[PDB]
Amino acid sequence: HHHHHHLEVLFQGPHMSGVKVRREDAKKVLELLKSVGILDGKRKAIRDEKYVIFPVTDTNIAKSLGLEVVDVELPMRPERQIYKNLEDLLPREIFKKLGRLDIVGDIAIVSIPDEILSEREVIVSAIRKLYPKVKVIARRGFHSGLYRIRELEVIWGENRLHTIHKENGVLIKVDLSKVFFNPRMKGERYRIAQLVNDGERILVPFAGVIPYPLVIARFKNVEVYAVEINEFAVKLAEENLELNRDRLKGKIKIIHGDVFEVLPNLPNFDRVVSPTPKGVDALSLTLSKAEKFLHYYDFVHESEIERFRERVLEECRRQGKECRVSVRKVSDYKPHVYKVCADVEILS
Repeated sequence: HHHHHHLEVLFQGPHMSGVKVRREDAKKVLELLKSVGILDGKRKAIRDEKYVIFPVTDTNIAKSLGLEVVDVELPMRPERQIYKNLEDLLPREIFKKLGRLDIVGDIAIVSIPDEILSEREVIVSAIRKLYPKVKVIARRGFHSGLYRIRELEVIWGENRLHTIHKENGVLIKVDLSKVFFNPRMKGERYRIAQLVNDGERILVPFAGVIPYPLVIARFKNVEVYAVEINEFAVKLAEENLELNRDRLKGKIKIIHGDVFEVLPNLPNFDRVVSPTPKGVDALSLTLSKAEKFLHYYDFVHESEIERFRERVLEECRRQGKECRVSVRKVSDYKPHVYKVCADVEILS
């Protein structure tokens, strides 16, 4: 005959019990159950208004932990994964308070207000499920300093904020701990790239790690001057120029400097593209460098859009330019605030 401690593992059926705990104890108990090693990963936990039931693999150990054992038929864990949005994976009360989620390379960046920080672990879980390939999850603060670096804290995965982001056929090395970069601008950067004609000389102030010059030069044989004050951003921009050298039709000239110092010393350009830092007014200067087109990005309250257009026109007249000015909503920034672009066509 066999030893009992050998036979005890032979039962072929599924586990059919769980523990019933008060919701206020749930997290505690979950931890306990994992630590003791009797948490059944094959079934879902469930809840009602007062209680949670966790599936367990050993009801005797469970009783030895002082937990109420119940016999229930619990849902099997999903094998297939049809979720497509974050909201599919989170309670609405938690999802609604999350900020925008961004993917940069293999880094996920999300805003988590203090009052749902307590739900961090489910949030991470959700993100990891929605994006199996991300290696880093960072919580988003706000921008700081002249270089407009975003406050970020790694809350899951590798302890790093550098990656290579793919966009519009180019490779963009970023280090989010040292530079500003917005993946959401992909569309814009494609759009302008299509608008540009071969033979143009183009100026991009506030160029960052030059994603705009890169996309433009990717699709058009043009010369692009890029001006950026952040030397870390400049470094990464040089590395990006090298990384994409074989797939660019156009040429890019990187200038490390202060836009407001550099631009008055430059010749003028066919087209100027100004991804202006939020709150900075560079309209006069950037327009002053444009001969045919200006694309001037700004952030404007929806009650101020018309005023914004009026002010652009005013500056056009002040510089003695005859212009067509078109304002586009580029994205929803805050409630009642838009990231906008003034397309200025200078008439001849």
